[PDB]
Amino acid sequence: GNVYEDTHFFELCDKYGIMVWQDFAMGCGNYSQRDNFAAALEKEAISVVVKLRNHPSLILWSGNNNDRVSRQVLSRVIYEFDPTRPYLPSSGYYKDPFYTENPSQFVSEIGYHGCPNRETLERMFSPDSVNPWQNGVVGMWNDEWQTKANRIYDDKFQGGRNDLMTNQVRIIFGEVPADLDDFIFASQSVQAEAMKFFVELWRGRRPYRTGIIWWNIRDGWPLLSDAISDYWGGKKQAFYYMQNVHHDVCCLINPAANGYMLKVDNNTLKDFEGVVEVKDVASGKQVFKGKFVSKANQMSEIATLPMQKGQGMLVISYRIEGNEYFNHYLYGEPPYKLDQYRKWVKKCGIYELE
Amino acid sequence: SEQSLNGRWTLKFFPQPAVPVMTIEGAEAANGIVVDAVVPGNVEIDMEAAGLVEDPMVGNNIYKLRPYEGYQWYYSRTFAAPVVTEGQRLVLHFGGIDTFAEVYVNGIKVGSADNMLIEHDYDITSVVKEGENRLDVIIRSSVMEAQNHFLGTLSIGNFSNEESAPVRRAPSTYGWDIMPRLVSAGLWRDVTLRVENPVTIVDANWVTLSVNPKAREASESLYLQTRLPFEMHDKVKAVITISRDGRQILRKEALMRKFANLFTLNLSGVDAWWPRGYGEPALYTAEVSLVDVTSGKIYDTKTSKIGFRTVKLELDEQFQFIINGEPVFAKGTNWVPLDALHSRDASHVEEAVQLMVEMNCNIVRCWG
Repeated sequence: GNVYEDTHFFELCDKYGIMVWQDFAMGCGNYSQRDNFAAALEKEAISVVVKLRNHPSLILWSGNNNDRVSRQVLSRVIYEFDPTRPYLPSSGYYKDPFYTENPSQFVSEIGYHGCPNRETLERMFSPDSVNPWQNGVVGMWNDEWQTKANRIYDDKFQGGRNDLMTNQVRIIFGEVPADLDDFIFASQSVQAEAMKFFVELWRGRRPYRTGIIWWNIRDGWPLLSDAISDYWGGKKQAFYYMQNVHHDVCCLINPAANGYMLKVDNNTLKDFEGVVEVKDVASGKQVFKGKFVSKANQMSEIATLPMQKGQGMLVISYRIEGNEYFNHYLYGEPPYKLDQYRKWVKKCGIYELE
Repeated sequence: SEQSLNGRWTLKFFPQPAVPVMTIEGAEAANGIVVDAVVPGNVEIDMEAAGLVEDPMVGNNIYKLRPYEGYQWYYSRTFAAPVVTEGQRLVLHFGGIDTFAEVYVNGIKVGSADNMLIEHDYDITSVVKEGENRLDVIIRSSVMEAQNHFLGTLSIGNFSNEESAPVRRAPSTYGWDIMPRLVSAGLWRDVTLRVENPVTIVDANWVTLSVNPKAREASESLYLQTRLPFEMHDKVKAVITISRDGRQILRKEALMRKFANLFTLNLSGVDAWWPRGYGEPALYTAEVSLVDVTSGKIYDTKTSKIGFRTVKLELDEQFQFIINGEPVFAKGTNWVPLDALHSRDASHVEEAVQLMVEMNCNIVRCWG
């Protein structure tokens, strides 16, 4: 759905080591099978392939889709002008079996809504519209908030896309907070826990899972979205959660009715050794402490932890080659209490409530 | 009748500039050298006759023809146009133009050739004059034509030259391990003038439907396409004749009520065509004529020798050729260019085919 990025984008991905999956410019929709569109698409495909085929970060071309465009036109351009890259014609509660029991080794799209920071709210909204609740009635969005969902045309309606924020908050935390700062923290926490869980679930189920591409990292307009950072650089709380489960070597915990499975995942070609400690946040009790060996490019199990009672948080501290790393795990089942989760996050000592 | 435009032409050659010469005033204005050329021919044959180049077959003289790959070649001659009756068509036939060229008749363009390997026919009925007419062909550089294209990745680095990928010429002319690099140029096959009646044969496609060699029977089909003015519908008959050494075997006449027809000939007392060893190469003269039913005037006639034979490739489930229901064992050679200057090919064909007859090859593969 975006333009093709310029050369400087790929030069940056080249030197930072970020592989690039490039979809051709077609969006959610089927397209013409006639000769005029094919010629225009062929002229476009050859131009962008010749422009980009020499970047080492570029690894895949996709049709983002019997179709002439995806199975004939675009595949014929890759066949002649870039045979060294593959071509692919086509692409609630976060612990619900729809997400958990998804049998795909490689997830290409996955996202949860997250209310932007207060500073970004006050900048894009009129002063009397910064608070989302029209007439104070919790759940009913004012017109400016309905615009930034995003409403493509100026039709006055209630509900729609923005209800995803209150629905996901109502699930995890039982009730939607009326106070704006509480609603910001609640909505960002739901996005943070949901996104962190998907990455820990995919990294924790290796070698069956082969990859995860989440949606998305940055907004291209002042908007209310499922991105983890805004157009003005405002990082939502999910950005910090996601950052701590994207390390080259990551100690994480996956759920089990038996309790907690402390694992360590390695996305390198080297073996690493460290020491990991897990303690309960509300009680301060140490649940586990010991060294580990993380084999290269594989997931290694460390230990199985005893099941704690009720709801709470475990803080994961591990040191690898003189560097301290931090992670956490929220145990129990929703609904959670918002004020209790906030204390656990502040005492975990990793993320600031801001 | 068919009037031959072969013989002595005028050849003017000069280096091709940044803007290739496409017109006549440009070809006459260009500073070049003029020589007497023989058509059919190659331009290097004409230059060697003029003492301008040395024999490329000896020593390293093949590399001395290198600069002429960037030259243009201006052919020009004068012919007498025959008097055409109302309704007839005057066709200018080129058997071989190497390669990229503009064809003019009386200062008017009649076509643009772009393929060395196929014939080029032009209708010049409306552009000819009375008496002497001027024919001009301005050929440009085949090598420089490649730079008008952007090559795909797998078109670069092959054994065939990158100059050969986007153009329709013989790939070995650019150089091979068994053929020299001698791109050359010129009218390397016959150039003739043809006068066609309003009623003429466009194509006569002979096809063997079935063959019973032991019964000496065969079923031949004739897919005939003609030019037929509507006032000539129901007034022309097609005369089909199958003969051997003069003896007539079958004669079928049918009224032409439409321009295209299929005539099926169920023949008896005819021998099947076989490859060497497996039997005789029995050939029969097949002649089709378009005859007026009233005046008896013959408007056109096509004649060729056809063979009654079936061919099936059995892919083993690594293949075997099946000729007339029999599995033949193929033994033969690959057929490569007879000459780097391909206008001399026709002078080698008879003697080179005899090499395969003496070898007793039953098959030959014409190399791409």
